[PDB]
Amino acid sequence: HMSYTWTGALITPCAAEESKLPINALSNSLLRHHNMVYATTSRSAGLRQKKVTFDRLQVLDDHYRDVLKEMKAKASTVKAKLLSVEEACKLTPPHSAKSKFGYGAKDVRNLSSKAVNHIHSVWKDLLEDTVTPIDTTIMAKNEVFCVQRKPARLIVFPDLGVRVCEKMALYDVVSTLPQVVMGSSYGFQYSPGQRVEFLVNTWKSKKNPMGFSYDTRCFDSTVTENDIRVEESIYQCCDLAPEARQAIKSLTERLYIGGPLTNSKGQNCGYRRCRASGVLTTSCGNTLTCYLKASAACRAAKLQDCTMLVNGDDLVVICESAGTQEDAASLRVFTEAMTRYSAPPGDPPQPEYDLELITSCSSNVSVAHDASGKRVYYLTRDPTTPLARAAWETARHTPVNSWLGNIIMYAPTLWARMILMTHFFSILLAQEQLEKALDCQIYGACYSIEPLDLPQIIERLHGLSAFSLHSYSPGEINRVASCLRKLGVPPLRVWRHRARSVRARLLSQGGRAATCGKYLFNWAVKTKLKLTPIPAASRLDLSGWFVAGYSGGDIYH
Ligand SMILES: CC(C)(C)[C@H]1C(O)=C(C2=NS(=O)(=O)c3ccccc32)C(=O)N1Cc1ccc(F)c(C#N)c1
Repeated sequence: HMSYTWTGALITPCAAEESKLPINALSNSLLRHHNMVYATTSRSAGLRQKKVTFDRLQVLDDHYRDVLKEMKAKASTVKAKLLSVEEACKLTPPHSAKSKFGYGAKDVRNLSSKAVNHIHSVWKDLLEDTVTPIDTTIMAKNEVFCVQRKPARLIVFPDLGVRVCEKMALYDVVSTLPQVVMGSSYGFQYSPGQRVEFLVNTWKSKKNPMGFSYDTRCFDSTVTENDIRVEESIYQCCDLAPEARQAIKSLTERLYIGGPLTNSKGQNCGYRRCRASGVLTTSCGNTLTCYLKASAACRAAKLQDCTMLVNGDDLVVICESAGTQEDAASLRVFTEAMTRYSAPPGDPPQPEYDLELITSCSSNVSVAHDASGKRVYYLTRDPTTPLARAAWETARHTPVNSWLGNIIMYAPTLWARMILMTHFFSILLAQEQLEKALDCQIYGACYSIEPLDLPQIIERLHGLSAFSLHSYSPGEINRVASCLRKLGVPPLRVWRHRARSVRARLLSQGGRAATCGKYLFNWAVKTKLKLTPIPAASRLDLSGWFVAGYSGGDIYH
């Protein structure tokens, strides 16, 4: 029961990889300490392999089977359809890794018959054969961080023809089943506004609130063949076409349970018997499996009135406190149960009696005040990683714009409004690229977004209070400040000053550009405008957003 076995062949890059922050004319206006920012490369893949390779033991008790029976009972109420070749093709990102069989993501989106002819044959092969392990490519992720140095994460994904077949069999299931099985506990149904509402409401619905986040060590690595067969048995409870049942059975045996790892050069690196990071079912399976283990571990622990919020491997529990030592006892039991279930912790959990101190989906609840003085709650984070990545994206064009995703999801935050919006609107102005659509990743799915729709997207995700927030908390204001001192970012009076400029230049241009200046930078002037609902905002089609997670699922909406 080893997560992985290795041949000794190295995980190879396909293009050269920069580990050091690229510098341009713009870099120093955002960040001075360039030595603090790095990107992970293949060079560290060996250390990741070490970290993720271990023996899993799993001990499964009545709590585990009682929760699973309940989950399957809900799964039975789900009906899911097959997607046609065309539908699945249209879900393929333009930028998506090309097929080994001589065709690419754009050929797939075009419905070019060489692509579609292959896909039909991969599909046919899935129905006929249910035993033959499907090839995966193993690559090192290039992601940017601040030093404190992390090894590259491993992405494992099958060929583009298989990925389109996964969509035909399972897109509708992984879109619809998780909300039916987990109800309000399924995190990816929530906009950031909806998520802060659920957390705060959940917290207040307790007499004596206690909550903790649960950090599983390398959760993909802790997922067993058992866990992956249990997931397929949940999928199989749905009312499915028999062609769909056959495909899900085949993809489970041949791809999801495990299979061989090939590097960029086409050499054999070893064998996987855990979760693939890069398949359609990674989000949904992690979320189901985390919810099953954690739900059963709650019952073991005798946590009273448990509310859970689960996003893939990211887990928050809020429950009734039974005093501090009782709570501390509960959490150790909780941890023993998760360990037996093969989800041992990274940091051991800590009970918390202040909601603002709980981190879940890399975010904490904080509080500011809107126009009318009224307290509004919002999600924020330490902005160290988002700014490190903004620095890197200032000097290199990346196909996913972390800064755009971070503006959309953290729009109400001091740091997103003062730094990210100021910095990136100045760049789009100087290049006159306000009207040029950018790809960004929300809950793993890729979206093409026009920056000039940002005010409308922000009203819909967060409400109009996102444009009027002030009197951020002492503790939020400190963490922003300490991060700027760390990264050598200019102070927030410099950003206010810059934003007055950007605001002025955006109003200059009228149309949506003016709206952007009105709404995004109202905070920068003291003689404030009165901000009121945007007309084009309820025209925006935000169905597809906050339905489901698709991390590593190759999904474009
Ligand atoms: C755009 C980014 C900033 C990356 C966003 C996101 O898409 C994921 C996420 N994407 S994922 O599908 O890869 C995944 C898996 C597990 C946990 C989170 C995520 C994430 O954690 N994010 C930070 C986040 C999440 C929920 C929130 F309400 C708020 C706020 N306010 C902020």
